[PDB]
Order: sequence, then structure tokens, then C-alpha cells
Amino acid sequence: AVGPVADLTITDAAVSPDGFSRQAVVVNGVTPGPLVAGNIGDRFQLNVIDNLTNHTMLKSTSIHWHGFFQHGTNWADGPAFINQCPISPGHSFLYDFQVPDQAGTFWYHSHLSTQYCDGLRGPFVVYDPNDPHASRYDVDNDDTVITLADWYHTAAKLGPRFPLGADATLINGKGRAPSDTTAELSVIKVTKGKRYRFRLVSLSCDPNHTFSIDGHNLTIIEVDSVNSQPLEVDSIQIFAAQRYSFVLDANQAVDNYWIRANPNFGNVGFDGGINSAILRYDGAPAVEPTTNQTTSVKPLNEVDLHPLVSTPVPGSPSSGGVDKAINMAFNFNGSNFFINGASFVPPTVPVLLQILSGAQTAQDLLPSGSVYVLPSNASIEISFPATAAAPGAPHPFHLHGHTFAVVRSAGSTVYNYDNPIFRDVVSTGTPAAGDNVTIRFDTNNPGPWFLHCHIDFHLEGGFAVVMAEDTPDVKAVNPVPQAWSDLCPTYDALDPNDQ
Ligand SMILES: *[C@@H]1O[C@H](CO)[C@@H](O[C@@H]2O[C@H](CO)[C@@H](O[C@@H]3O[C@H](CO[C@H]4O[C@H](CO)[C@@H](O)[C@H](O)[C@@H]4O)[C@@H](O)[C@H](O[C@H]4O[C@H](CO)[C@@H](O)[C@H](O)[C@@H]4O)[C@@H]3O)[C@H](O)[C@H]2NC(C)=O)[C@H](O)[C@H]1NC(C)=O
Ligand SMILES: *[C@@H]1O[C@H](CO)[C@@H](O[C@@H]2O[C@H](CO)[C@@H](O[C@@H]3O[C@H](CO)[C@@H](O)[C@H](O)[C@@H]3O)[C@H](O)[C@H]2NC(C)=O)[C@H](O)[C@H]1NC(C)=O
Ligand SMILES: *[C@@H]1O[C@H](CO)[C@@H](O)[C@H](O)[C@H]1NC(C)=O
Ligand SMILES: *[C@@H]1O[C@H](CO)[C@@H](O)[C@H](O)[C@H]1NC(C)=O
Ligand SMILES: *[C@@H]1O[C@H](CO)[C@@H](O)[C@H](O)[C@H]1NC(C)=O
Ligand SMILES: [Cu+2]
Ligand SMILES: [Cu+2]
Ligand SMILES: [Cu+2]
Ligand SMILES: [Cu+2]
Ligand code: NA
Ligand code: NA
Repeated sequence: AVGPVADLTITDAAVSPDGFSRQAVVVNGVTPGPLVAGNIGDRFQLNVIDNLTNHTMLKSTSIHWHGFFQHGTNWADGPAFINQCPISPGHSFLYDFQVPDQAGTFWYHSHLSTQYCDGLRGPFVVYDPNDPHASRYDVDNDDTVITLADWYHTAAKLGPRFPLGADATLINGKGRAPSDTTAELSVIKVTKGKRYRFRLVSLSCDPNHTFSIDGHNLTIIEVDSVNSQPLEVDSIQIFAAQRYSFVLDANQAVDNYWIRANPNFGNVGFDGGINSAILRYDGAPAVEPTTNQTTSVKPLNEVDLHPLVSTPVPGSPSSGGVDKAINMAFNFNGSNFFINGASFVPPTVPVLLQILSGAQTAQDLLPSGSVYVLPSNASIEISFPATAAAPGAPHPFHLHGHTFAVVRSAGSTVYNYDNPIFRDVVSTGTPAAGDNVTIRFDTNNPGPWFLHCHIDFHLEGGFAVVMAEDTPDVKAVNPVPQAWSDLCPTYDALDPNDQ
């Protein structure tokens, strides 16, 4: 683990996480990037050093720290042309922010075009020395982080616009494609008799994964970065960019057990050990498990998750009982996605820079028809009705700058204004279920914040809008460092081929 103060050097390098060799974007020499860690209250100073040379995978870059509120530091959030211009090749940029009021499991990733798909992504943990769940496990360290990622043999800019799934699922950086089922698999070690806090992080660009471990049940204690009541399950469907902490009690016989992460599409199932890793008890021989999957009889359902501490839902407990209700109507024309009639196209001047330069109203802010001006210190309700007009469902939506209440989940026709889970990425479900996923949050974080489908190819296709929150205070609340004001002139001075 590096951090809370660290250099992250970005380069292009050859890698072969499933035995097939390809060029990729790597962080400190590896993909996924190394674990970044600290404790609640730390100040993070992550110096991002751009040494990229390969334009096909972009030579510029920009990093988002997924799940952090960034109160007072909206400039450090990451999304290109929303919160900054990209870092240019051969330059560095110091992201300097504090985490006074959050702890949990997070991650970081490029937030420039579809660059994270090519490798720029890794996990990020903020420990709490008074964690209220600390008494449920014995081990929680670098070796208890489990990442999942889709891997493609053809680069993001060189394959289809909307890929039909990945060549391999990788678990802690390794996995098999059907074309080579002898490639080395990841091993996660446990000691019989000890209890583990496993921190499961989806680094996926697209597929969701159905996650299970042969012979073991899992106790969910954290949802994205929110502590939950303990929920016992035997499988977990996890969508792109989501996180869960689960406790596993290593109390079965000393042996090798299959860890499984089945994608919703691409190469599904497990023939030859695809979509698998190995849980190995100390003592067991270094071989593959021969265990069998049994039918999940206790799968995670989101409506069953509730926060550990009572947290009132924003607003009054009835439909539209808030200061501002926004409905997101989806459309798609074969190459581009739309939200209320507008497909997102990044502006020339970053949204934050427009605001600092005086723009405060929906009328003044660009791009027109994609920026929503929200009142300050108010309750907001957003609904995302599922429709056949938007193929590639279920779309997992992410709100920057905020954790939100899920008042209505996918696969449920009920509204819960009493005790639903809060999180930061939510499946919007499917038209076959008649879904109308609905969320609420309060606006106490002045800044423009991205709201978008976390399937990166959908994002590249324009499936996004901007929440411009409390625009009269943005300038006063987020002072910016000189190195930030210098990003756009350096970036805009570049030759196109050096982007
Ligand atoms: C997914 O979920 C969303 C979010 O709820 C639904 O959209 C809301 O849907 C209902 C349509 O039934 C809308 O409700 C109606 O609102 C009228 C007033 O709307 C205006 O003002 C409100 C409040 O300022 C604004 O939100 C809105 O933009 C309008 O400008 C009321 O007049 C209606 O009351 C009349 O009809 C009702 C219902 O039958 C009667 O009970 C009343 O007595 C009255 O005569 C009604 O409440 C609401 O405006 C929508 N919200 C939006 C767009 O934010 C989606 O429809 C749902 N989609 C799917 C596929 O399920
Ligand atoms: C910069 O990064 C890109 C993207 O990873 C690298 O592209 C790689 O480009 C090569 C050369 O064209 C591709 O190989 C070719 O594939 C085609 C199509 O199947 C085949 O017909 C050719 O005969 C050849 O094998 C390669 O697949 C591609 N890699 C990926 C992941 O898409 C490029 O090499 C990098 N540039 C440098 C200088 O390293
Ligand atoms: C896990 O849960 C199932 C279903 O509740 C239960 O019957 C089973 O014995 C548990 N498995 C283990 C290994 O405890
Ligand atoms: C889809 O919409 C976009 C954005 O309006 C437009 O530029 C593109 O040409 C359209 N594509 C098709 C296939 O119509
Ligand atoms: C608004 O701000 C007040 C004052 O600090 C706070 O107590 C309250 O929870 C907030 N209400 C909303 C709707 O954000
Ligand atoms: Cu993210
Ligand atoms: Cu985010
Ligand atoms: Cu999507
Ligand atoms: Cu984002
Ligand atoms: Na937390
Ligand atoms: Na068997």
C-alpha cells in the first residue's frame, strides 16, 4: 500500500494478466494499480506523474478518487472537462485533499474518455481505528482486498464501440480466457479458525459480476462506503464500480475452494477455470479446487440492506416530498445515449472553470441541456425509469460528490422512506421488471458534480449530465491551486496527436 502521501507514475507497458501479451496503461508499473491507503482524517497528497507516450490509449490523463465527497476541493475530483483539464504528457499534478468524515472501501481510475478500461484503475481504502464492526473479524489488510476487472485483448479505442463482453474476468489481477485455460490464477490465503474482512471492489468497465465462494456464506457489513447491519448471504451480484465488505469465517476443512465471479455477458460460466480464483486454507496443497457450486438460496437483495446507524431519508416520506424532483428520461440512437433529449459532449472550458469565471445559471453553463442547477441545502429526488429505449441495461448510475438514499431499488416495486441503504453507485434495473430506481440526497457540497452511467462505453457514448450545486458559493468554497489554473493552457496548447 502507498499513501497518504505518494507519487503515482503513469506509463504504457506490456502486460499479460491472462497469459496474452498487450500494451496497457499502468500505475507504478502494474495494472490494476497498487492499493492506496490511509486513515479517516488523513490528508492525501497524491502526486500524479504523467509519463505516457502512446496516443491510441491517450497521452493525457486525469484521476478520480471514487466515492470521496471532496468538500472544498471540487478541483481535485477528476472528470475531464468537468472538474479540470487533463494532465498533459510529461507534466505532473498534485491532488491534495482531506477525508475528515468518511471511512471505507473506495477506488481510483482515469476519468478521461475510456482510458480506465486500458488499465488505469486500482483500489483505495481508508481505515477507521474505531470501526464499529472491528469486533467481527481478525484480519483486514492488503491481502484482504479482492478486485474484479474486465480484460480485453483489443484496446478500448480499437475494438467495437460497445464490446459484447470481455475476453477474461480478472480477480486480483489474474484470470483465464477460453483460449488459454492454463494461465496462472490468483490465490487468496486464509488460516483455519480466523475471521476475514474481505473488501470486494468492482473495477469493471462494463459487465456486472455474480460473486460467490464454494462452501462458505458471507456476512455483508459495508455497502460502497456505508456501514450496514450484518446481512448473511451466499452470493452477491456486484455492478461496475460498486464495493462491499463481507466477513468470511475460515472454519471449513483445510482445502482449496473456488472463488467465482460470473459476468452477465461475454464468456460466462467456468469451463477450464475462467471467471475464477482460489481460496486456499494454510496447509492445503498448491493445486486447483475441485469443489462444486451449489444453488444460491440466500442471494443479496439490495432492499434487504439497511445502514448500521439510523439515518433519515432526505425530505418528507411521500413521492416528490423534496425541494426538487428530477426525472431522467433515457434514449439511444445506435451510437449515442441521451438523457432528457441531450447526449453529453464535454465543453471546451471545464464546468468548474466556467463557474469560477462567473457562470451560475443553467442559461450560462455549457453544454446546454446537460447541466442542472440545484438549490443549496435542499433535498433532491432523482428517478431513472427503465426503458427499452436504452439497450445495455442494467445501467449502474453514479453520483459524484455524494452518497444517496436508495428509496426504490431494481427488482422492487416498493418505495422505502424509512430505512433504505445509502450508497454511491446503483443499478437502474430493466424494463422487463418495470423498474423505476429512485434516489435522494441533500445539497451540502457546493460544486459541479458528474452524474453518469458507470459503464464506461456508455459514458463515452454521452450517457451523462452535470449537477451544478449551489453555484453562488462554488468560488468561495473551493479555492484552487495555481497548478490547477495552469492545466488548461498547457493542455490546450498540445498538438492533437499528443492528447
Ligand atoms: C418514475 O418515477 C418518476 C418520479 O416520480 C415519475 O414521474 C413523476 O410522475 C408523476 C406522473 O404520475 C408526476 O405527478 C403529477 O404531478 C403533477 C404536477 O406536476 C408538476 O409539478 C410537480 C411538482 O411541482 C413537478 O414535479 C412536475 O414536473 C410538474 O411540473 C400533479 O398535478 C399530479 O397530480 C394530479 O394527478 C394525480 C395522479 O393521478 C392526482 O392524484 C392528483 O389529484 C392531481 O389531479 C401528479 O402528482 C410528476 O410530476 C413526475 N415527476 C417528475 C417528472 O419529476 C415517473 O412517471 C415514473 N416513471 C415510470 C415509467 O414509472
Ligand atoms: C499503443 O497502444 C496500442 C493499443 O494497445 C497498441 O496497439 C496494438 O497495435 C498493434 C499494431 O497494430 C495491434 O496488432 C495487430 O492486430 C491486428 C488486428 O487483430 C492484426 O491484424 C495485426 O496483424 C497486428 O497483430 C495490437 O493488437 C494492438 N494492441 C491492442 C491491445 O489493441 C500499440 O502497439 C501501441 N504502440 C506502441 C508503439 O506500443
Ligand atoms: C450457509 O447458509 C445455508 C443456507 O442458509 C445453510 O444451510 C448452510 O449450512 C450455511 N453454510 C455454511 C457453510 O455455514
Ligand atoms: C446519434 O446522435 C448523435 C448526437 O446527436 C448524432 O451525432 C449521431 O450522428 C446520431 N447517430 C445516429 C446513428 O443517428
Ligand atoms: C441544511 O443545512 C443545515 C444547517 O447546517 C443542516 O442542519 C440541514 O441538515 C440541511 N438540510 C438540507 C435539506 O440539506
Ligand atoms: Cu468511478
Ligand atoms: Cu465517482
Ligand atoms: Cu449504461
Ligand atoms: Cu464518474
Ligand atoms: Na464508511
Ligand atoms: Na464433484
